[PDB]
Amino acid sequence: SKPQPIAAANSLSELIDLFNSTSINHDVQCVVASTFVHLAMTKERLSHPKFVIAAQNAGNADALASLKDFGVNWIVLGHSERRWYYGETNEIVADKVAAAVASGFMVIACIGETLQERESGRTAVVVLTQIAAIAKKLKKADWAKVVIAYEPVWAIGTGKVATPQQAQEAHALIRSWVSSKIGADVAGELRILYGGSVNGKNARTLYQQRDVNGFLAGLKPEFVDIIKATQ
Ligand SMILES: O=C(O)CCS(=O)(=O)O
Repeated sequence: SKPQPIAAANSLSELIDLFNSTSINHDVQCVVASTFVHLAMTKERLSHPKFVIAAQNAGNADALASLKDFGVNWIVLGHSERRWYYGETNEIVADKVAAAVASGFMVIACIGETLQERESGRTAVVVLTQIAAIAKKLKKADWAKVVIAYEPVWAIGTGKVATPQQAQEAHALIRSWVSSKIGADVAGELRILYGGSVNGKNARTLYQQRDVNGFLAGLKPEFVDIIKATQ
């Protein structure tokens, strides 16, 4: 059976109110990730015990230490625009992941191919090269602290979701590599989340696929339906 699912979100006061009042009637880890400036309020306000707060993109020893001290134990790293806009390479992302794990963080590590990479049939090579870089900086025990988020760059914010077949093919390819390079025990416990134009309507169908363990989506009222779709 699948490991514990995750639903992560990547008028905020009304939004925190809505989440706080939501009964979630199954086992799922919910995560709200936000920029430094909003962390303090999110932690002050978000009290639902099935939710944790996550930082994003911290890459400095002292910054990570400060976050942990403040009670932040999760972090999202390597998200799409980090790579295609800011210029974080596969190795920079991998180093940030290694540092975070070393500082005691649960890490949602993001990987995914661009439109051209997809169209030219290079999804597998790109995505696997990205995760291999991450794996290079980790030891086996570290994977207990890692969560993989697969997001086709062409599906992020474009309104174009991957089909269930596309998502499943990508997740299975990732899990098979983890199984063979890291170990089948690690593969079986690893959460691989899908992200990119997930909504209330399409999430539950995606979750039905063998290798989908949850979602990364925007912080919006419909995230509640995304949480419900994780079963
Ligand atoms: O933040 C992401 O990872 C996904 C945002 S969206 O594609 O659902 O609009």
